[PDB]
Amino acid sequence: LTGTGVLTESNKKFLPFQQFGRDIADTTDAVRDPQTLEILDITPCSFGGV
Amino acid sequence: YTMSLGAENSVAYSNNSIAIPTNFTISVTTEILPVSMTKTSVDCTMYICGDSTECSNLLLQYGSFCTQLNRALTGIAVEQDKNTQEVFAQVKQIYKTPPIKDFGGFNFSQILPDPSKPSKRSFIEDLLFNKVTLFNGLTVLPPLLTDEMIAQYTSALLAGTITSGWTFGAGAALQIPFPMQMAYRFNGIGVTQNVLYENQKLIANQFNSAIGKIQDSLSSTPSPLGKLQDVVNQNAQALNTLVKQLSSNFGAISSVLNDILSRLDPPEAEVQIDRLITGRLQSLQTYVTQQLIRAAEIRASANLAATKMSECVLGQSKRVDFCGKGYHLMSFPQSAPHGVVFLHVTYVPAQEKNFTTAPAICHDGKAHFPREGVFVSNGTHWFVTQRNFYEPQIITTDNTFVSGNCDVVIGIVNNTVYDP
Amino acid sequence: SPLGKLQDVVNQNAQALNTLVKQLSSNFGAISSVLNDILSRLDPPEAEVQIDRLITGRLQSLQTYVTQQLIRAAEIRASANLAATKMSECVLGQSKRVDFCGKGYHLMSFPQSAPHGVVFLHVTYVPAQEKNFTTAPAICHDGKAHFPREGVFVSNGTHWFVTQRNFYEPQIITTDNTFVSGNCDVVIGIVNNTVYDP
Amino acid sequence: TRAGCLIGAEHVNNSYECDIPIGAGICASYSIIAYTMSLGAENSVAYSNNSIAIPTNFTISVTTEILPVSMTKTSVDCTMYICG
Ligand SMILES: *[C@@H]1O[C@H](CO)[C@@H](O)[C@H](O)[C@H]1NC(C)=O
Ligand SMILES: *[C@@H]1O[C@H](CO)[C@@H](O)[C@H](O)[C@H]1NC(C)=O
Ligand SMILES: *[C@@H]1O[C@H](CO)[C@@H](O)[C@H](O)[C@H]1NC(C)=O
Ligand SMILES: *[C@@H]1O[C@H](CO)[C@@H](O)[C@H](O)[C@H]1NC(C)=O
Ligand SMILES: *[C@@H]1O[C@H](CO)[C@@H](O)[C@H](O)[C@H]1NC(C)=O
Ligand SMILES: *[C@@H]1O[C@H](CO)[C@@H](O)[C@H](O)[C@H]1NC(C)=O
Ligand SMILES: *[C@@H]1O[C@H](CO)[C@@H](O)[C@H](O)[C@H]1NC(C)=O
Ligand SMILES: *[C@@H]1O[C@H](CO)[C@@H](O)[C@H](O)[C@H]1NC(C)=O
Ligand SMILES: *[C@@H]1O[C@H](CO)[C@@H](O)[C@H](O)[C@H]1NC(C)=O
Ligand SMILES: *[C@@H]1O[C@H](CO)[C@@H](O)[C@H](O)[C@H]1NC(C)=O
Ligand SMILES: *[C@@H]1O[C@H](CO)[C@@H](O)[C@H](O)[C@H]1NC(C)=O
Ligand SMILES: *[C@@H]1O[C@H](CO)[C@@H](O)[C@H](O)[C@H]1NC(C)=O
Repeated sequence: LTGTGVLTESNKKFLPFQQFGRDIADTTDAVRDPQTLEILDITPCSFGGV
Repeated sequence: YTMSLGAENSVAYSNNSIAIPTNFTISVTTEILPVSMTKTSVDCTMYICGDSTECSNLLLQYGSFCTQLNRALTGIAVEQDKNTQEVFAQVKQIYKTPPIKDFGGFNFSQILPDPSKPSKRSFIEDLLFNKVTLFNGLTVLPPLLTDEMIAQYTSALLAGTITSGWTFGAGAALQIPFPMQMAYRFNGIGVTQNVLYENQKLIANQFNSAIGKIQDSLSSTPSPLGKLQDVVNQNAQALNTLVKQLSSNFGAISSVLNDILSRLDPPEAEVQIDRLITGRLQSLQTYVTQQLIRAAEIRASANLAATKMSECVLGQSKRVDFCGKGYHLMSFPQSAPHGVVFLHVTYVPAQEKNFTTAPAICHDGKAHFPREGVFVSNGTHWFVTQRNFYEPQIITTDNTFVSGNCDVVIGIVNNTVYDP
Repeated sequence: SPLGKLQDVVNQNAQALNTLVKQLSSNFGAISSVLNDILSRLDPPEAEVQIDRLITGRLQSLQTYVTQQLIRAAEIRASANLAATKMSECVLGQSKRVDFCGKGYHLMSFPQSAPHGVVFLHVTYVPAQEKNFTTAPAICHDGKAHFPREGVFVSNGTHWFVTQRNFYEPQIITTDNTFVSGNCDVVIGIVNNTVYDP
Repeated sequence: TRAGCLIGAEHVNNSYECDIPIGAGICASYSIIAYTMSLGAENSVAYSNNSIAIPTNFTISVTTEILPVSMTKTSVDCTMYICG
């Protein structure tokens, strides 16, 4: 699963068999790191208009 | 079943008969009007391509559609700001209610701001705000006017209304006793000031009860803010369908550009990219066009709201049913999350009574007509009263005028005209 | 910057036309943006394919221009309907609608032409030089309450008068400009004063 | 600010009828200063049960209102434009 963004610690709890998560509109929000079986929150880095 | 249009009644029409109300009800009606919608700007390049230089390279050769869509959305957002400013920013001075709230027993503590400081909002504004409940190139621009300033504008308008009447909308605010303001408004709807000055306690009680009923309806009854909810839902649905359309292949092997580039040779891979470009650009244009149409509709609604505020909050309107069912008395504005709420105070006649009527009175061989009123007939005697309230008076030359003899008027009766 | 609306409308129309003309000069992913070069350099099958893609792009751009023109036409029609209503209700008559034809009590209006619009000169009445006074709902004289026919009771500190609401023209209280509506024990705020009988 | 952040403008505590709107109640004017916009003059009317204000003079004001009526009539030959 490829993407770009900033990873951060998440307090949401995933089920054991469950790898990543999607919010409404089917956009990735959190993923479980395979090596450490750890849940990481994903937010796209800051973008906007000038 | 076949729907019933309503109660099926026949008015007791008669050649010599009239019905005049003898009592009244002060009704307060709630009207919800959308004013603005959320300001959304979508980066066309990022949405269509997603930070891929080759996709951008082919997209730029494909036109100037990005500029067109971006300017369209920017115009929509500026128009939303203009709508909000036009509807609310009517006054040039922020008026304040005096600390001593002696309005002749009329109670406004539910619609005035409270010292509790919940964003400087009253119950009705607080009730409405509580009642309404609400990333790949799309962003939402905040409105120029915050909820706090809109509430402050509403408070200024309401304070100017109660403390000055309609003068502050046509010049400088001029203080008036509240009872005098209500009497002037009764005169506007054709009822003499005596009715208010003699039934002031009843009128104040009715007004307070109506405000309480509005508060109860807002607290308990749901689906009262459907228009604002519908507007928000439509905007959310458009955004969601746009985001979902981003996840469609449009007839290519895959919907994601990275996979296509990583598995396919440049010629057909670029062909697939081009078909995705066509599909996504067309979907974006469809979204922009629907947003433009919705913006036009919202602008029409905002113009209507501004007209209502100017003609009913800053003044008294003689237009029928423009600001509530009944003879319009006063109006009060209240803020809403993306709109305005008008509390229309109106006068409704009640407790009618049948009375006989004559076009004129033949006295001394000449015909007498009421100056402004109606020659009702009691069994005992004929009386002259006002059309909208039963206040019988002895027929006199003071309140009647002569227009010749009594051989040309059809339905004239013979009665004495008292001379003082 | 006093005629921004007309200038904005003209600018929007010009911008739409210019962007349409510029869009004509885009290849839309083909070899070239000009048909003559494509025909003169390419075999009929792919040349016609490129022509077809230009057809799709240009036709879609034209439809976008037409749709935006339709929306602008609807907005302009709304503005024109408002202008016609203003002309009928303020030029051909006097309007009691507040703020419909200017800030203040509307008196009369004058129309003027504009390159793609109309200009209304609204003549209005604005009160000024206000003064404070002490008022009363009614006057209790001879045990009966008197109310103004059309006006207000004011006192110049010591002497009560009756004047019109929108201009200070004090007059002696008289039965000519007041009417009686019973006794003076029910009106809240009533005072004692003499009602001159002529 | 709630609309983002400003670089090159310094925030001031005073409030004026602002000129360049930025968003979220913050807007800038002319050095470039950023502040919360002031809604207008802040006054309280002298309300009393027995006090009125009556004008003793008047002003005849003339106001200008601009309204668009029509736009340029443009017709585009679809066939000639698309093909040439
Ligand atoms: C799991 O369910 C319980 C009970 O509803 C809830 O309190 C808890 O927050 C849930 N865990 C997560 C991660 O949502
Ligand atoms: C490898 O994965 C296991 C989970 O089975 C974990 O306990 C261990 O710390 C991981 N080692 C790493 C990340 O070096
Ligand atoms: C008029 O109707 C209201 C309804 O609430 C009532 O309270 C009031 O007493 C009535 N007045 C008369 C004179 O019957
Ligand atoms: C208005 O109603 C509130 C209800 O809590 C009451 O506290 C307040 O005294 C009332 N004001 C008047 C003037 O009746
Ligand atoms: C007038 O009389 C008719 C016939 O009796 C009756 O139906 C109607 O309700 C009466 N109206 C009033 C106001 O009393
Ligand atoms: C009619 O008018 C007289 C005189 O005002 C009054 O005494 C009487 O009660 C009224 N009603 C009837 C039914 O006569
Ligand atoms: C009113 O209408 C009735 C209906 O029959 C008629 O008898 C009567 O003469 C008319 N009265 C007038 C016109 O005064
Ligand atoms: C009114 O009086 C005149 C003159 O006495 C008479 O001719 C006429 O018939 C009378 N009308 C009625 C309705 O009594
Ligand atoms: C008030 O009006 C009376 C006229 O009734 C006048 O004589 C008097 O000078 C005025 N001024 C004062 C201070 O009473
Ligand atoms: C204002 O209140 C006082 C008593 O507090 C009263 O005497 C006076 O008449 C009131 N003003 C009016 C215009 O009623
Ligand atoms: C007006 O004068 C009479 C004189 O008897 C008095 O009884 C009444 O109370 C006076 N009214 C007021 C409002 O002072
Ligand atoms: C009213 O105001 C105008 C302002 O132009 C002035 O010229 C005029 O003299 C004033 N009239 C009075 C009576 O003060």
